[PDB]
Amino acid sequence: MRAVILVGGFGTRLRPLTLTTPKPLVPFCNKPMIIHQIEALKAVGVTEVILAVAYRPEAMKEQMDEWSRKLGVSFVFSVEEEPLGTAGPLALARDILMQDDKPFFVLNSDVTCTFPMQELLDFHKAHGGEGTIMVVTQWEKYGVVVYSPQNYQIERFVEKPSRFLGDRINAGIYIFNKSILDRIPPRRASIEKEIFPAMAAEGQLEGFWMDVGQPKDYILGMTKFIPSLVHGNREHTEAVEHQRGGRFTVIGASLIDPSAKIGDGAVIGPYASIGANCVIGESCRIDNAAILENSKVGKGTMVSRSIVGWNNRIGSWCHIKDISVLGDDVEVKDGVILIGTKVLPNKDVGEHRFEPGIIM
Amino acid sequence: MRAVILVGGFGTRLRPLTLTTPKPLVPFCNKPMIIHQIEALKAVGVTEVILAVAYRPEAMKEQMDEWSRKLGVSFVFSVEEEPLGTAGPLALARDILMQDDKPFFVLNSDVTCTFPMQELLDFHKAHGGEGTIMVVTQWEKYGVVVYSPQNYQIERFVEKPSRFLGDRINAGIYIFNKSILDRIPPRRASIEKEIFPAMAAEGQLEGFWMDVGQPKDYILGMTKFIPSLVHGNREHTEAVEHQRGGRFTVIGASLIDPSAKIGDGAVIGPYASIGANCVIGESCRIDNAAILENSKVGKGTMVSRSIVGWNNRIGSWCHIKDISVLGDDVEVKDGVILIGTKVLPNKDVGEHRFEPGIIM
Ligand SMILES: Nc1nc2c(ncn2[C@@H]2O[C@H](COP(=O)(O)OP(=O)(O)O[C@H]3O[C@H](CO)[C@@H](O)[C@H](O)[C@@H]3O)[C@@H](O)[C@H]2O)c(=O)[nH]1
Ligand SMILES: Nc1nc2c(ncn2[C@@H]2O[C@H](COP(=O)(O)OP(=O)(O)O[C@H]3O[C@H](CO)[C@@H](O)[C@H](O)[C@@H]3O)[C@@H](O)[C@H]2O)c(=O)[nH]1
Ligand SMILES: [Mg+2]
Ligand SMILES: [Mg+2]
Repeated sequence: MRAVILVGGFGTRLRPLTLTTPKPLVPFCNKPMIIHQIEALKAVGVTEVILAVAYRPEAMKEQMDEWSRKLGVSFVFSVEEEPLGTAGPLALARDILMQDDKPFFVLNSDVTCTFPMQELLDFHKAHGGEGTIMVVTQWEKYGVVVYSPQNYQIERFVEKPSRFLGDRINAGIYIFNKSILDRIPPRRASIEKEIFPAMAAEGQLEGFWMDVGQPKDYILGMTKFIPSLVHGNREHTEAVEHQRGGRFTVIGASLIDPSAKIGDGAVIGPYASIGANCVIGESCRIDNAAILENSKVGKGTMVSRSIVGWNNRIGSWCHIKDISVLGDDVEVKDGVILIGTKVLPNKDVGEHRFEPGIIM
Repeated sequence: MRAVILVGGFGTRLRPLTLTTPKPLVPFCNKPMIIHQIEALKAVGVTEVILAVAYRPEAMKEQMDEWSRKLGVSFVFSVEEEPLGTAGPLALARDILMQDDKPFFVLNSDVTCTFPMQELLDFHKAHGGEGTIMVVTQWEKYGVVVYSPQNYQIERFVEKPSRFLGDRINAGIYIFNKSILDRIPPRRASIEKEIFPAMAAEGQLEGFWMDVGQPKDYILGMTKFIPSLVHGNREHTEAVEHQRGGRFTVIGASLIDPSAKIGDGAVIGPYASIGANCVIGESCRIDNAAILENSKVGKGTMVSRSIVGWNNRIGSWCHIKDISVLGDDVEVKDGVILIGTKVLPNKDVGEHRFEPGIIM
């Protein structure tokens, strides 16, 4: 009946875009990352969502703007504990307890997946069935390796192993009972306080899954996510939007906000997202690139596999390719080629950069 | 009544384009380099032009194609003497003498200028007044430094001085009397056999001038030459051609052959030349670039300050910038960025190149 969406975190990996807005609130395709999870939780039977915000408590205004659909008015913060925020639910053990006794969800704010949230009870094992499903299944460099046999047990939990194999990792979605919040409230920073060795069956995905918290991970997660959204979002059959401005062609599926304007002959490539009020030039090429909001693009740029931040002003014949994240209010002069260079907010780029790097 | 246009030479400096056609026959703006000089000679009083062709005697067919206007049928070659071809006029001393006794012009085939060819006799000093006029006035690295006082005498003649100052250099256009061809015919290779120390008067440019024999020199000479052509060729007032295909905008003056096709929204930049039968994409940018013939360009490329050879097929969203000469029948894949890379004929480019170099 309640969920704990961990939103407090510096967002160091997605740095060029998180210098302006918290990582939960940077849009993924056309909505903020937390909004997808909040919509899934609205689909399942919960009403109140509590947020543990630490990095930037000024997300309250944006949440109130998005507060119309769901009652997510709850907001708690005293002092920076941890981006992982194990004490997050523990610091708010009183609110979860006295209102209701039902199990409470715990989710990361930078995770995208099918979001099952099944109405099936799954009362023999809470987190084992959900989160990382048992047949997740990717590189072991990031995320915790989970060793689970066919009988849904867990005995090992290593956050960042050096080389331990175990391609299965947690999806980042957890469901806990009221005993967990009362089990280990250490009152300080800790990492998820998983004491799974002690027990099995109590207390503690088939679909795409991606930890959308890094630029390349952002692009790959968008690539995996856009095809799965064709069933429900706006249902001219090549993509979600094919006629918004003039006459443009689309290759593959793409998400284009009806408020955007597209020039004559632009080629919106596979798995691309165009934000609200965005303007796209005559003969652009948006190949697996995300344009956030209010950005303007000249005639003939090819922004490919990169991210264009809010209120940008891209030049006329630029190349923004590889993994190059542009910050807020970044203006790029005509003919500038950016390849894997991250630009901090409020900068003007007039020089070419053929190697990965950072622009202050 | 006769002229000797030196056309025999390997064209090593303009190599990527001269591997297919001799340097005289590579088009400058819309016509071969020799054709401008032949037209100027036709403007002045002369009928027969003799060519000393060494590198490729296959230029005969193209000359016969251009033979309609002028009687340039003469062609002489026995064995490779020199690209400078001092023995050129000397090896054909019999034809110039017996036919006529009038002074004969001598020109380089890679020189562009105002081409005065004044009908004034200027018989007090033949080459002093013409060629390098005395007030040429450029770098001393290339060309011979000519030291001329206000009385029009030549004393020193050093082909490639190390550091001798003397910004004045010869224009490359010479006029000689019948004594020169009978003075020193050594029957072998030599360098212009200039014996100016012996004589001062009659023994033998106020305008733009450029030795168009190098890629960067080609671009700069085209830049200096197109504005001077606005008076004569085709006299919508921004450039020579402004409406040939769809609706495109032009910045500055440019030469576009009526046989070409231009897309909707292309921006033909300052001092650009488009060849016959060439096709330009929807939103290209032709900035100080020359398209030779039959080349096709996709939607949104920016070919800037570079040369695109015959029968090319440029990709859709390329960037051919800096001084990057493309050879005959070179195909470039979409999104390829070429910066100062010369491509030999009959090659396919699919990889980026951010540094000057050669593509085999
Ligand atoms: N940096 C950041 N982290 C946040 C934020 N909001 C919440 N977090 C939480 O910070 C935690 C760790 O930061 P991440 O970079 O997001 O996770 P990670 O360290 O790459 O790995 C963690 O997430 C995996 C999910 O893919 C999980 O394996 C597990 O949470 C792991 O500790 C996550 O649990 C996430 O909920 C934010 O705005 N910024
Ligand atoms: N390489 C080449 N040279 C040719 C060709 N046809 C004629 N030539 C003659 O080859 C001579 C020297 O080669 P260039 O590269 O054209 O001249 P340069 O060595 O840069 O300098 C010469 O030209 C200057 C005019 O700018 C003059 O200073 C003088 O001719 C000097 O030797 C020039 O006189 C030119 O007429 C050709 O197809 N290729
Ligand atoms: Mg994460
Ligand atoms: Mg020359």
